[PDB]
Amino acid sequence: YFYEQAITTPAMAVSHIMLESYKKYILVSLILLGKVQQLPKYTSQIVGRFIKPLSNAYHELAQVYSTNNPSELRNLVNKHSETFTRDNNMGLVKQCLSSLYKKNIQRLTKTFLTLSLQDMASRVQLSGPQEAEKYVLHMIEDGEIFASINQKDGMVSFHDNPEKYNNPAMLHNIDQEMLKCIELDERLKAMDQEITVNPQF
Amino acid sequence: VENPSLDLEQYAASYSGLMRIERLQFIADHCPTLRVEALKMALSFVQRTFNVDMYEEIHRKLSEATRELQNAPPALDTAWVEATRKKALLKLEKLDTDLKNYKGNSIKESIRRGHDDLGDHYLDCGDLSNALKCYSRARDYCTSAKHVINMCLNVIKVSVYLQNWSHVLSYVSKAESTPEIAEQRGERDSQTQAILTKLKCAAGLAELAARKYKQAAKCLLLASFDHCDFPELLSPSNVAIYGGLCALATFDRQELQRNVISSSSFKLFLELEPQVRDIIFKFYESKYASCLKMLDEMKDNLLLDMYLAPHVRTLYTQIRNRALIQYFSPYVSADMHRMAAAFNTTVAALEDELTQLILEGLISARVDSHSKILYARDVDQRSTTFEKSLLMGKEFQRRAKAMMLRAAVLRNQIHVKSP
Repeated sequence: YFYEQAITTPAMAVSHIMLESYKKYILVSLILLGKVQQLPKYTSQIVGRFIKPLSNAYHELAQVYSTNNPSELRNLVNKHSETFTRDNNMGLVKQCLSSLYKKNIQRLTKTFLTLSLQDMASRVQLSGPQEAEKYVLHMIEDGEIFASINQKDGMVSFHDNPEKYNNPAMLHNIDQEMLKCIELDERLKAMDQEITVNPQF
Repeated sequence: VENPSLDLEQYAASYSGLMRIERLQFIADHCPTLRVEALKMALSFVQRTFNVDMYEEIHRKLSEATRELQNAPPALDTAWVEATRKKALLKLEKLDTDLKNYKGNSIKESIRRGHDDLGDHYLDCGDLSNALKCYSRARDYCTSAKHVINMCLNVIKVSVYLQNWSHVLSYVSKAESTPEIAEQRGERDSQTQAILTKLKCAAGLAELAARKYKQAAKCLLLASFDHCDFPELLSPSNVAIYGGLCALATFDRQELQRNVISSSSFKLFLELEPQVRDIIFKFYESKYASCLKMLDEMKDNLLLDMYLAPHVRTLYTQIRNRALIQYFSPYVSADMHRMAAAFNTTVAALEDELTQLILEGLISARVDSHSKILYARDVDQRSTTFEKSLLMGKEFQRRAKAMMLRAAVLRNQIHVKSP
């Protein structure tokens, strides 16, 4: 959000302010997010003018992210090791690998119910079922799966059964949704007023 | 790249002109030992239409493959072919003479028909733009609407051998515009060569190129058996295979009853197409193992189509896709054990296809891969609605602050000055 706003914000120059906004933004888009974020709506011109052609870093980023190649992963890593180092921001490669396992897992999630970790060691790159044991550890660990430790077979059954908002606390989740959107519309009205408040003619 | 189940025997028996040796030499050169035979048939037909470039190309290839088989143990003769070439060029000059005679005659009728006949023998020397401009000019001899009509007709017919589709379909549209093709009675009560159907054939194989095979089999069933015959270039075997297979790869069972289970004009083609018919019957059966079995048994000549070769496996794709759409249609869970018991195919990779299908295909289903079974997901209304609801809510709220701050960046008048 921050960097999409900063970039779609009016701009004409290039900057590693903007370049690294680009950086952490698209890192979110790929490392955090499932895969490539799309072009924002009211983006700045000079980006495509200046910084988008400068954006070869994440051109190859989104490319290799599509590729699912760990070798080319580390190749691009050595490529931009400068930016890796530049602001105590090393480990971005491990971040992209995290997003890799994100892609693999989330892929397998709705597709399966429970799988062999060594087979899925091939699938997600689970590094054998035992490293996949620590991975399933992550699954039940990192807020990662509706599933538990079928340790008899180490099995991990997808559920995705959080709520029908079938607890009123979820209804109040909705309620605070409501709070936000209501005060939002209220300030929309106030500002709409204020444009009406503009000195006309 | 070799494939034996095609019959250009009957085709070069009847189906002629450019595409005769076209498919002959071409589908030959993607099928050795019938490269042998299809090039032999192209050889045999070079005695008509009198082109020698790839003729002597195949002479060369003849000597080549001869020594390749005469390794321990070729002479496609072309010197008398050379003398005959001389004679044919003589005849060409005769034709030029008659041409200019008719020019001096100065007759739309006569000069147009002269363009016609000149192009006709441009067939008989492998002469493309010659006949091309002949008929293109014969276009403009309108003493009758017959001129426009038969112009578009026979020019498209030339393109038939020529392998010319899309702006030959422009010919199609042009002819279909002014003089009301089909004469309000099926070109007056049994359009025999159903001209509009030949137009649809041009469109449908141009879409074999452009991938409109639902539309393809559409126009193909639209193509009826009025003529019962078309020995020029397009077989009823051609259009029938076209319609049946474009249907079975593109249409639904409902369009079958609509169209195929109510197929009569093509029912002539249906009896003409026994085994595509039988594969649609297996569709009715869902004998997916044996269905795709018979499919890829046909696959030999299927690839052997100069038009299906580029699309034969894509159609196999669509076939098994729609097929197993049908297959898991009835079920809330596919025992992958009992699944493959139905299929008798290793559903490891089949399954992998299926997982793609989860990604893309009709899979509203789950698999405990520890279980080795599919489990059709029930389509959620309530909580899926909740999903989308709060999803768009968070999107809207993010964008709420986003547009607030955009109103800021625009009111604050901030722009990143280049210097």
